Amino acid sequence: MNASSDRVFHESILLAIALLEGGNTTIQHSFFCRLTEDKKSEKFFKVFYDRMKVAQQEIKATVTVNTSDL
Amino acid sequence: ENEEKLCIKVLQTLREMMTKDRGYG
Amino acid sequence: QNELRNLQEKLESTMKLVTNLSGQLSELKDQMTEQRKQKQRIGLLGHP
Amino acid sequence: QNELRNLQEKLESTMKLVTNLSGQLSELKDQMTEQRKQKQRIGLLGHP
Amino acid sequence: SSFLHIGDICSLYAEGSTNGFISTLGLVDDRCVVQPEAGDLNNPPKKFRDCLFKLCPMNRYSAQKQFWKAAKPGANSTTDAVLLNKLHHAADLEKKQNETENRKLLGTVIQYGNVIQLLHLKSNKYLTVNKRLPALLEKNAMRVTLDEAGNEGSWFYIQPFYKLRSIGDSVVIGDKVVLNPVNAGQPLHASSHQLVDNPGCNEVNSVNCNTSWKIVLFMKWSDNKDDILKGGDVVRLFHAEQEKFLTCDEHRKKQHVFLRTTGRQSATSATSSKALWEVEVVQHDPCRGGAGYWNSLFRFKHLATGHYLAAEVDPDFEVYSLVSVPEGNDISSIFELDPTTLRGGDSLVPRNSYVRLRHLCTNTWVHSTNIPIDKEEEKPVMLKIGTSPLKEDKEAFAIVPVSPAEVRDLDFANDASKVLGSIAGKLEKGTITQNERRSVTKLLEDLVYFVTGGTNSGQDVLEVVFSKPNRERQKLMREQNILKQIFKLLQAPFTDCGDLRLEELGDQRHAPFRHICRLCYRVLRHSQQDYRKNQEYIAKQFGFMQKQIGYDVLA
Amino acid sequence: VYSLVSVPEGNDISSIFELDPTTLRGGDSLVPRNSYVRLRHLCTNTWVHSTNIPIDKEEEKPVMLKIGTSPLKEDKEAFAIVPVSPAEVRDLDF
Amino acid sequence: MSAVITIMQPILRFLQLLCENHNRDLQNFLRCQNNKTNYNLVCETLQFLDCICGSTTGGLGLLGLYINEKNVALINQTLESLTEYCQGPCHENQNCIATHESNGIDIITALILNDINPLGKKRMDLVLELKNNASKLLLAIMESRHDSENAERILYNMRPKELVEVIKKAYMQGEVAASPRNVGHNIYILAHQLARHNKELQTMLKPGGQVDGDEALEFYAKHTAQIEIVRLD
Repeated sequence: MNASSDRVFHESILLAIALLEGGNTTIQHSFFCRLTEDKKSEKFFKVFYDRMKVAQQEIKATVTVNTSDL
Repeated sequence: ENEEKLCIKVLQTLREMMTKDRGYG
Repeated sequence: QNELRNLQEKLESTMKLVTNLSGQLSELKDQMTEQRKQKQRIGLLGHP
Repeated sequence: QNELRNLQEKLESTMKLVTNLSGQLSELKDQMTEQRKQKQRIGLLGHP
Repeated sequence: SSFLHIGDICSLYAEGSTNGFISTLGLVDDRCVVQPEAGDLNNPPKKFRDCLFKLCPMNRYSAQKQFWKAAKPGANSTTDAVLLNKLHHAADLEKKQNETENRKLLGTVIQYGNVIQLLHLKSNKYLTVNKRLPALLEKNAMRVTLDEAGNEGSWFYIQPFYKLRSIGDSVVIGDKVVLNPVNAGQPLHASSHQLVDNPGCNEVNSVNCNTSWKIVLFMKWSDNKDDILKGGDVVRLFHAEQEKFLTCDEHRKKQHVFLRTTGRQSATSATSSKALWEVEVVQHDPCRGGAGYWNSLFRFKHLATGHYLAAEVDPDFEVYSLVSVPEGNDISSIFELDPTTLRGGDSLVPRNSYVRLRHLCTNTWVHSTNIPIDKEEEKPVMLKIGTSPLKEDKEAFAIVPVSPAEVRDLDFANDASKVLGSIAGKLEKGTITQNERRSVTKLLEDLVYFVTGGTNSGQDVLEVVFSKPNRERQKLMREQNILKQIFKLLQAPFTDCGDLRLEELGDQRHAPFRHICRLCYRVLRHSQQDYRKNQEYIAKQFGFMQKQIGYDVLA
Repeated sequence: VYSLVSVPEGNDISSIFELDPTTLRGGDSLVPRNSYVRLRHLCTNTWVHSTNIPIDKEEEKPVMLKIGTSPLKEDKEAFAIVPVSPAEVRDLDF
Repeated sequence: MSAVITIMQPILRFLQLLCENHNRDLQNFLRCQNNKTNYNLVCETLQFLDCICGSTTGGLGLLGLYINEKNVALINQTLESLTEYCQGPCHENQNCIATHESNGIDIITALILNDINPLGKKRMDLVLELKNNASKLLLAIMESRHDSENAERILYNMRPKELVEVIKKAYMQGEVAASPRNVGHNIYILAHQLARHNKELQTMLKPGGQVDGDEALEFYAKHTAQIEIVRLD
């Protein structure tokens, strides 16, 4: 929620990936219960949404390769 | 505060604590 | 009761066209208001 | 009969918006009546 | 209301350092020009058909840019019968689905902060800002051009100039706004560097300097319906009985009618230079015109020369005799038309309606007389038009519309004639510059696709479109004074060298010059497909086609 | 007709104003909270615009900027009506 | 790839693991957060897939120019996470995939009809995961719907040439889980699911006897079942 830089956010994401690990319904309940509080999820979903946005507009300008010849 | 390197070190320590297939016996 | 509601909406249709004739009255009100409007613009913008 | 009543209330809806356009005519009548009202109050209370 | 929707058409007016509407000079040329002393918002310039811009939504350019990248052979010259064909099909499908959402977004307000994609009305050409090319005059700037295909980079953020409004607020009509491209970051301003081609001509650049583009409206959305008269339509006034009437150039200006018919109808055309009028609605404002309403005090303007329809008294014989007045400010030139097959007084006059013209200053109905203007010329043709206070239902002439695609290429033919005339005049006195030598070339090879209707692909000597040569464009090349100018283009280097072709044969490094002398004869040949008037017109100039018959010029 | 001043009586007609909307709405639309307005001078029709000539011609670092008014209506000079909550005027008076 | 592109795969993995097996309340929390404003992450994921693989010029014939050996592990992850938003009958997460404003359905059904133009060495065993996971996504869109709109929206792109697709796929299976026959089984199940709304499609699945494609159609008709169950509600 308060990720200052990219390196902390990436390691926190990898920690959450290692923490969930497929079939732990006991701790998905914890994420759902924590996210149903008053006026705090708006930054969490925004930092998840802009990272979607700033990445999908990267490949539209950078990765434009056309191997038109054999 | 500044010096986030301690934070990434402790997160890496917790993550490598969580991993399987290493350090078992 | 169903037949009563049906005959009720037929006489609702009767006053529906009774209100429609006031609808043509309303557009009569329209047409002489634009008659007055064209008279006042031709008085204002046009010298004759 | 049920389908007849249903198509009856659709053309009731057609004249419903036909009466709605006279509703905007009615508020046009409103707006130039307050235009006349503001003209007469500015003639009365205000010297120019 | 009083808001700005997409689909509205409006002009832009710069203020602060240079005051003039944004315009484009010519139609072959691709520049934007503001004119400081031509006019202001109090009274607009006479050629107000230039300044109109139509609003649009965002247009996605994904497959189109891919096709433009892959269709230009850089080094490998790689072509594919499968890859390039599917790429072209994908680009066409993308353009079609791009167009199918423009009609969906027809009535929609716009707030400060979105891309706005300006479109020029009379040119059908988006104005773009390209990042690579700097401006020609001010050599620290970012040049603006006009692109027909809709280049990416014509997206414009709309951003408020006044601190009253902010992002998310809807734009009002008549405010001051600043426009900057989406990927240039340089707000589009009007410079103060005059051009050398025209006296009052300031170009438009894109730097960080500040300017205010006043959005002044011309015609509302949902007044651009194609089935009603508007304030900018070009129409030809066909008589209900005899023939269309027009304004031609005698020793002084007249308001006659051609007498000759040869079976004149509504569908057939006439000399499109002279018989074209544009409809103007007075609308109490100098701008803001459109949507005539059966009583809207119409005024007619001749298109070839700026002139207005009015009646002025003749030497009286015991309010008469419509003439051509060159100013449109007074009340002697304002008309009014009343219906035939009477309908309401606010019924938004339809497309091909038969009308009858009054003279609202002095109430005197228009009727066509039969007295000739010329009393001494054999086979008279010059039939004047009078007007009488007695209303008659016999003389009630119609409003035949003209599609925009015909007035557009009429103006293209006019501008091509002027450019060819100027270059042919410059060539015979002395050798033209390298840039003028390439500018005339491009006009010569797109004249071929103008007369044939084909598209630009390459390998210009293909000529497989010999099925329908689009006869109206051949007629436009005949009487818009183009074929006469091509003969001046070929005659000019003869006087340059002599005051000859074997001297050109002795040099044989004139391959750029032979490319502009072989294109002229190909253009001449493409005007010769099954058209007798062009055949006899060129055959009148048969005396010097055989002088240069077979050196290298493909004659 | 120029140079708005501070008159200590409110009975005459020289001190009555009129405000017209920005982003035009109806003439009886019950003007909202934080609306931007533009002030007339309904006695003598002369729209209010802010000038830049200082009142004090001799004081270092001038601060005293007078307000004029001109008959030419301009959309640039259109100032807003910022409300004040009653809890602030109440303890101001306290 | 850049650091802003390689950050997508852990984010998609974390979003996948958040609503993997169950708890559709948490699975519904990724499309509407009931605040003063909401962020639809499912449609944003579909838009990311559409732009990374397409966008609309991918479409019908040219798709192999955009998929190479480095883009495979990300497209598999994003469309697998896209399956995980619709696993289990979630009648609102399925409508956000097919009925939204961008054309993200034509691209998820493109990579099952035609093959991939680059034919590499370590890509025959790699494209089958794409085929399998895309077929499973198309199955997961319609778990138990029986509605017209999602059937016709998916069928708006395919023609009855998908029968030719599954027949051809079963025949070049014979040259010999990520297997070349199970994916054709998945498209057969999808076509069986789609036949209950189309009129023409059902007329040449069940009469397989008068069809030259004996092996594929009779094999997949023999090896498919159909049951009915009642849910807890």
